[PDB]
Amino acid sequence: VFRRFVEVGRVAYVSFGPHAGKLVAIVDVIDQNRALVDGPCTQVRRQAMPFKCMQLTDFILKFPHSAHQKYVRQAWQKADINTKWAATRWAKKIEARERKAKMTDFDRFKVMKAKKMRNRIIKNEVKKLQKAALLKASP
Amino acid sequence: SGRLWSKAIFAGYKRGLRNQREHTALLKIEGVYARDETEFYLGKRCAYVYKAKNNTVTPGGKPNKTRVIWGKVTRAHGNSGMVRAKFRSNLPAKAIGHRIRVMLYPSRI
Amino acid sequence: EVQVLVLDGRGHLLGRLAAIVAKQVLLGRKVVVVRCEGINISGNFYRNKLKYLAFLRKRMNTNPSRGPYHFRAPSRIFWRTVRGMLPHKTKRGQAALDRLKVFDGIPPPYDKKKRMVVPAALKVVRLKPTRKFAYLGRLAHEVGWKYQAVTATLEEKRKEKAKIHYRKKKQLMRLRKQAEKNVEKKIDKYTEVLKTHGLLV
Amino acid sequence: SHRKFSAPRHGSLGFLPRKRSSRHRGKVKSFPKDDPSKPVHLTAFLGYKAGMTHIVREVDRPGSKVNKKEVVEAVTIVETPPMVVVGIVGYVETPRGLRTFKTVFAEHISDECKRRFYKNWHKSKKKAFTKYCKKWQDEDGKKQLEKDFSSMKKYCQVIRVIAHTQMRLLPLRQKKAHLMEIQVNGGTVAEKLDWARERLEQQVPVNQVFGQDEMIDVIGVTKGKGYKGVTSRWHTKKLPRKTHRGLRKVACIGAWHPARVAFSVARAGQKGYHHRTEINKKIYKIGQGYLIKDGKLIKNNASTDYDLSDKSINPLGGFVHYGEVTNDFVMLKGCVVGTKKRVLTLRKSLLV
Amino acid sequence: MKTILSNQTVDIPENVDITLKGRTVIVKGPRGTLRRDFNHINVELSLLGKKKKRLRVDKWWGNRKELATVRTICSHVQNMIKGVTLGFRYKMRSVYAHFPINVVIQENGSLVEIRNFLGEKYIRRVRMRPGVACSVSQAQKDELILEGNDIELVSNSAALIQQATTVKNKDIRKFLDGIYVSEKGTVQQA
RNA sequence: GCUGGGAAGGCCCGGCGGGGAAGGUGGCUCGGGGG
RNA sequence: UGGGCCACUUUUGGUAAGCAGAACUGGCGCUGCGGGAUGAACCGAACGCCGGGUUAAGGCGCCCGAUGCCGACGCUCAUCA
RNA sequence: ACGUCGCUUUUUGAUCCUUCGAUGUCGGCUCUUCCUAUCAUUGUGAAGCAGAAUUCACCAAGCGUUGGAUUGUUCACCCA
RNA sequence: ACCAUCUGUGGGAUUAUGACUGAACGCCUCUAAGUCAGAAUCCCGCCCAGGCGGAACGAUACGGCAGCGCCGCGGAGCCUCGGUUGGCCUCGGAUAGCCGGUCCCCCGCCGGGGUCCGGUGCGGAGUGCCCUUCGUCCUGGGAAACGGGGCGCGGCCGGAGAGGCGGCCGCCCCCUCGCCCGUCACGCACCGCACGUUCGUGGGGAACCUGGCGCUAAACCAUUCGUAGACGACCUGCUUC
Ligand SMILES: [K+]
Ligand SMILES: [K+]
Ligand SMILES: [K+]
Ligand SMILES: [K+]
Ligand SMILES: [K+]
Ligand SMILES: [K+]
Ligand SMILES: [K+]
Ligand SMILES: [K+]
Ligand SMILES: [K+]
Ligand SMILES: [Mg+2]
Ligand SMILES: [Mg+2]
Ligand SMILES: [Mg+2]
Ligand SMILES: [Mg+2]
Ligand SMILES: [Mg+2]
Ligand SMILES: [Mg+2]
Ligand SMILES: [Mg+2]
Ligand SMILES: [Mg+2]
Ligand SMILES: [Mg+2]
Ligand SMILES: [Mg+2]
Ligand SMILES: [Mg+2]
Ligand SMILES: [Mg+2]
Ligand SMILES: [Mg+2]
Ligand SMILES: [Mg+2]
Ligand SMILES: [Mg+2]
Ligand SMILES: [Mg+2]
Ligand SMILES: [Mg+2]
Ligand SMILES: [Mg+2]
Ligand SMILES: [Mg+2]
Ligand SMILES: [Mg+2]
Ligand SMILES: [Mg+2]
Ligand SMILES: [Mg+2]
Ligand SMILES: [Mg+2]
Repeated sequence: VFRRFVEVGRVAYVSFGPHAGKLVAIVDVIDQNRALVDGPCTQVRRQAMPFKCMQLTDFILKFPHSAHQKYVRQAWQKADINTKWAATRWAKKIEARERKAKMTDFDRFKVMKAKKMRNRIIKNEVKKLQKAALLKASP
Repeated sequence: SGRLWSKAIFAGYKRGLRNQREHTALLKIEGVYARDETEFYLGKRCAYVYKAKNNTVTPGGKPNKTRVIWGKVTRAHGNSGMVRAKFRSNLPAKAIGHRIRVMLYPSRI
Repeated sequence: EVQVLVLDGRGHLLGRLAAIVAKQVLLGRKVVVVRCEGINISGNFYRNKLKYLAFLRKRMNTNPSRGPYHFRAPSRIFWRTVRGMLPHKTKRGQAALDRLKVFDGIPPPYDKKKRMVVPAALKVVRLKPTRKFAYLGRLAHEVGWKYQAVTATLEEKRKEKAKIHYRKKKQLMRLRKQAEKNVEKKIDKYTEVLKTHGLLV
Repeated sequence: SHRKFSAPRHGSLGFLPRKRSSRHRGKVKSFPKDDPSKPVHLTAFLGYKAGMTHIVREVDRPGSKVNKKEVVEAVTIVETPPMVVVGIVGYVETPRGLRTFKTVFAEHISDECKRRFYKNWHKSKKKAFTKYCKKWQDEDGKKQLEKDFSSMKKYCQVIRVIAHTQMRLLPLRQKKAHLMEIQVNGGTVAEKLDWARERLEQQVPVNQVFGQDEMIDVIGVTKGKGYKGVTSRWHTKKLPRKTHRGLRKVACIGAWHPARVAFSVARAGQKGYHHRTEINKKIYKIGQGYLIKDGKLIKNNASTDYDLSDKSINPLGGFVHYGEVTNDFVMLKGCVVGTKKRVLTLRKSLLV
Repeated sequence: MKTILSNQTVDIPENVDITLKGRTVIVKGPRGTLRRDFNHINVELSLLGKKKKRLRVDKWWGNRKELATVRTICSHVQNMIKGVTLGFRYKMRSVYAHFPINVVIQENGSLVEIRNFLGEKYIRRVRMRPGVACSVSQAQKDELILEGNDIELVSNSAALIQQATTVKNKDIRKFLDGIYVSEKGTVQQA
């Protein structure tokens, strides 16, 4: 059933806390509740971190457990996570959620205008498809 | 052409369990459910708008049955987005669980 | 809010849901709870049945017709639980209690309306998966409730009619997605505006 | 301290509101459980307590001292002229109980039935159901009537027929008929509506409801006794003759605590005119009632195949405080609640 | 202490296949189909091999009480494989001192009639569970053969017969009469 | 500002090295798989 | 005024006592207020009439002000928790 | 057994907090309800339980637990 | 009047206990997960009462000006009660899993399964969606033109758990408008200021005028009955064959 696992090299996304919104790599695990955590290319220095604020991604790096930050950074940079992360639907929903929050009053007005026209054109075509599909005369 | 005020609820007076201080009221503002989000509403004018039987003069309008007790948000109450408000006259107890409008007038933004 | 809050009682813990509903009605909000037979109580069933049987024992020795009234319907059981969390002997509390409407099953006014959920009172998040719980409908049935079978048949009828609505809703959505593909040239101008501002990823 | 010697309590607490019945007829309160496998039939009937007599029969009970032995047995005669069906009621099962869905009344409601709808038939102008009977003739009304039957057929779970007795066949002073909802059991809802529809305005004799030597339940109101003391109402022990302020009392009506008089203590009040249902009353005979084919035939009422005498069930000089029994009658074993000419409800046994 | 992983694997034979729908194991052997859900246990079920058909049960972060359920599921699954491949056969002997216990098997082996248990006139009517067939053996004089696919149902059907023939108000050590499960075994003997 | 004139840590593949190992990499051995 | 009573601790008689008798300090009596649901004596704190701020002891599911913290680590299932 | 830990308030003491401008003081009679530490009955387990009988224990207070002689008696004792 | 006679009832979850399967503890085990049987106990049924609790149905006020119902938002107004300040018209649910889509198979043209393809910190997302209000006048480009709006009529269908609601046609009568981007100017621009902005033609009570369609009754007292009864109350009768 399970597809994403806590393991050495597993890249996790920080949901809350001082490092919320960052990507980190799991270097080691301690006492079932915390893990040795290091994001050298995402500005998170090595430190303990509860598993509760983590959300596992699909990226797994290859380095030995408790390896130095240099080797984690080399593994992170080779097959770079930063560009791969930005291309996922997960990240671009985070980005879309961010730009919607920063939308100003003028942008809200222009979105209201664009949404109005888009919905009327779409909902026109829905009626046309409905009316077309209504012509069913067959035994 | 618009609501122009935030919806708030007069939950009750500032109180201990067995002592009630009626001069100040605790308001629950809609959508504000944490203390860190109450900063916007501090100092904002709040109004308890109600209707009575006899007509009263309306500023810039014909007399009608609408009355109002004005106030303002003073500070945050608790950790969950409650605010304390002072009104020119202590809010009647019949208004508990009813509408208080927050005006946005004294804007700091 | 000024509209009625319709809460689905299935999967919700009795006391946890009652605490939320009690503060809502004290804040002037109208709350409707449906499917009170689907409400859960933590602890194995036998234990929770003993608690109600102990409640049944509390009666006025001199005149039971005046004593505690033991309601056997799940909706009235939940209603009494909320009443224990309201100042029901004051006018403010009686006004709040009159803002609560409780139902077994989902009656015709609310069967066609969307029903809310309170995560803080849900069994899946509030209760450990290895713990035992009891269904309010079963507890009510075995302590005096008489309408478990008819409510089940009517709930099964309602579910069949809801499936038809969902298939029409899904068919409509499929047609809308096809429409978006059909009119894409005359829509990309407004699609781009939505995307720049976080709507329509 | 504990009472010195044990003794069972006087009277039952299952009949506690020892009050006058709110009704005079005696309602069924529980019809036999319906199973669609059985044929469509009626479950209840109304009769009138004519009087009592006794019979001689032969007991066929093996292993008994009375096997192949004559016995005499008190029987009650309940005059049962045929019902007239004048309506149909539909019920729908709800999580709040059964609620009445729709009622359809037949055309041509008899005057004796229409008297039930009035408190002063003398000063009345007999307008009841005058505008309702017209919808049985016009086209809008008939279409609306067909919709009502169709809605009953698709939404109702149990149906009942409103049937009334025939006063003018009785020897009583009362001309106001008695109406009862009689449940229809045994079949699909469509089948029991078709059965009920074709019995509208018709007569249902007691033969079609009950049969020979079957056990039925009798529902009625007991004889009134007025306001009575504890000695008669609860059959408590009479106090010794030396008692100062009265001996027909209960000496202690409670202890110091709970500091109130409890509901279980015997206290003076109404006795009689209580609603009661007695189960397991055997039907010893269903009498044919008087007939005229060429001459007055009265034999069948009280003639037995051993007796062969041209005599009616009516005693010599008539049933005391009732009159003469002319219609159908049911001969029940034993005694039955109520005074003479008291309306009784006969219901099919709920038991197997 | 919470153990990270407690796992155990059962080996599925070739003539029987196992299909998983969540924690619902469907076993489709030559003798029929056995289906049973385990949604009351929070475990992970996986079909491993396409060649040898391994089924692995895993519990993650389990306490002592819920590590005990790992082998319970495996044992239950192994009985499903055993039931649909060989079946379950329970042999019961009717022991008596004086009154012989007359057993009559009614429709399709689903009803059992016990007549003369301890010489009393009451007739014991024990209904077999669905999928369980009772019969009178032709090998020994006083045997009952209970055959079926589910060990739960076959054994509970046998317990129903055994508990029906219970001596009461007497010394059970002296009045040993009754019908008792003699051996528990399979059909087809493989 | 002080501290162990902070402790760790980052970069300089830290370079000349030495030693230790194991929650043992590669390799090798044994046992189970995909062409 | 010359009837006292209560609490920590020490302490005598008594099986013990919301019993009887002493020592020491404080209290109630003479004292309201916050908390202990409730309560002479406990905990906090002693009081003119008020506004603002902050606390004590005690609390922050709902009654009922305050956790509506993405609180931390464990322990515990009770058919009289 | 020697020891030792409890529970109860249906005994009797101990105390004297309430009542001395008054809470009618024994027993019986009558009547209701409650408890269980179960005599009987229902369902069970155990035996030095062959059967019959009896004893120990469990769930258990739904139901019942009587007529009399002597005594004011509560108690007691006997008859059935 | 046990001093005569008649009648007195079914089910469910389960207790004790005895078991099944089965680990823990490669054995065993009634227990841990999961199951079985199980009683004067418990709950309900049967039975008694029937809520400041509902339902269905009937009849609903004159022979004279006399009361009432429905239809009209029909109008002019009074007295009184105030709340509120966009909507969401619905799968079932699982949580050691879900959601969507598609070809073959089976069910009488859609569902139901088996592949296969996607999504899953839910984006076919309630952290969501829909509607979005300054109004008009010149005036072009796009959207549409298979359009809109008629308390216009008429017909039909679906909804019963409290349906008090929703939908679809036919005919008719009007706008080429209304939606987006532009051109073009105007409107009390009331000279900084609050109760503004909606639901709303709100609820309730008397009363006037205005048209159409309709209705012409009961209850109580008094009298009587005695199936009833302290009194109330209750069961009854009172010009037709
Ligand atoms: K207003
Ligand atoms: K006594
Ligand atoms: K002095
Ligand atoms: K002195
Ligand atoms: K004592
Ligand atoms: K005393
Ligand atoms: K005294
Ligand atoms: K005596
Ligand atoms: K005596
Ligand atoms: Mg006794
Ligand atoms: Mg005297
Ligand atoms: Mg084994
Ligand atoms: Mg014996
Ligand atoms: Mg003195
Ligand atoms: Mg002194
Ligand atoms: Mg002292
Ligand atoms: Mg003293
Ligand atoms: Mg003094
Ligand atoms: Mg002093
Ligand atoms: Mg003080
Ligand atoms: Mg205090
Ligand atoms: Mg306390
Ligand atoms: Mg202050
Ligand atoms: Mg508190
Ligand atoms: Mg609060
Ligand atoms: Mg006194
Ligand atoms: Mg006195
Ligand atoms: Mg007194
Ligand atoms: Mg006991
Ligand atoms: Mg008698
Ligand atoms: Mg057991
Ligand atoms: Mg069972």
